[PDB]
Amino acid sequence: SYAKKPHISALNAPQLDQRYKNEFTIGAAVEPYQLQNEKDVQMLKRHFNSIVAENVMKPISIQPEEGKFNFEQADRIVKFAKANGMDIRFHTLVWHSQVPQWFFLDKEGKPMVNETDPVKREQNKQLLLKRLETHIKTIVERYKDDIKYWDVVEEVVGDDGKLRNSPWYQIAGIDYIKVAFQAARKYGGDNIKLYMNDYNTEVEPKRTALYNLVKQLKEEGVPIDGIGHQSHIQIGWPSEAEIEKTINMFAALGLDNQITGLDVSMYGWPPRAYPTYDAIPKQKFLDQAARYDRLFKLYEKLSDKISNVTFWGIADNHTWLDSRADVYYDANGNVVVDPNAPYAKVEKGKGKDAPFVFGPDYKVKPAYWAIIDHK
Ligand SMILES: [Cl-]
Ligand SMILES: [Cl-]
Ligand SMILES: [Zn+2]
Ligand SMILES: [Zn+2]
Ligand SMILES: [Zn+2]
Ligand SMILES: [Zn+2]
Ligand SMILES: [Zn+2]
Ligand SMILES: [Zn+2]
Ligand SMILES: [Zn+2]
Repeated sequence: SYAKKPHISALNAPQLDQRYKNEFTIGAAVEPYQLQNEKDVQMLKRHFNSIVAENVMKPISIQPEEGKFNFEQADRIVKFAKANGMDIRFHTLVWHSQVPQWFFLDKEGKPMVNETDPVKREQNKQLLLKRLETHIKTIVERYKDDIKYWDVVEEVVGDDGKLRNSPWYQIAGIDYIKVAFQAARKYGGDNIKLYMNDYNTEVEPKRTALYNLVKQLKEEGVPIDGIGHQSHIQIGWPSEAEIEKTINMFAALGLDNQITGLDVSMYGWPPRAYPTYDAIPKQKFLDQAARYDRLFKLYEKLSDKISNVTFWGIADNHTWLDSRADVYYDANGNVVVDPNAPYAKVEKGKGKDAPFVFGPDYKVKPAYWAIIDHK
């Protein structure tokens, strides 16, 4: 929408959070170094009223060794948010990635998953659950008065619609999920809000498996307040109709919905990326703008069911999507972006994606104009 509109500095553009302030908060995922960068700081002050850490609140960053807690980086994000009136989300208490391996070792230092004795397996389950509770207790006791929204567990349902068979699940079963939520509620009180977080929440059979899991846990009294939808999506997929059905489905259980990691990749999956930002054709940015136009129109339609929409980054100069931006080369060394075309080699994670409404020079993209207007 409206490529007529100019590529002005985002520091001079109408504020994104103020455009949506009655519908939902507008968030950005950050690294602490960006709080020391003048442009990123001004971007956060101008456009965003919610914040989340893309990495430094993950388990391995918080307690990389048992009893060694590193809150210095998380503290910096919390302090910045409080100074600028931003909501904070905690990402994430429990996850099968970026998770220190000391969690899953028995008292003799061996992997708990290897244990065959059922009496010892049960001892390992209780030990793991105690470590889990202490990790959550220490974090929530420090942050309960500052951080309102909590991703308690992340990606606990596999894409095959079964519970993901992580060490958490192999060792403790489903109880690691119940213990995580119960611990957060106990040490954090009734005022913090507890989410189950996942990607591809729109996609069956994962969607209904997540639905069934949360419905059953709440029937058993496990405190779950909402669903965190990562929304790492594409220009075409998933369809707005399927996003809408997903949001409505979870809202019917009385759950809040938060969009916690929104980015609109320029590519399919697996991605065949352009090697640089400059190689991306203008038309892709128009396609992305029209997708963003439909997407935020749908979010507004559903604003009574969505409290927050967070982008997984600030501007196109920095996005975890670049780690997936594989560049394919044919035999003559030219770039291949057609998903079915011949190619000879791939350079994994060497290309550039362009997923946000702000460009890498901090000027607004057509996608920005598409979502700042009221059409
Ligand atoms: Cl309004
Ligand atoms: Cl990143
Ligand atoms: Zn308005
Ligand atoms: Zn309104
Ligand atoms: Zn603001
Ligand atoms: Zn995550
Ligand atoms: Zn990053
Ligand atoms: Zn629009
Ligand atoms: Zn307006």
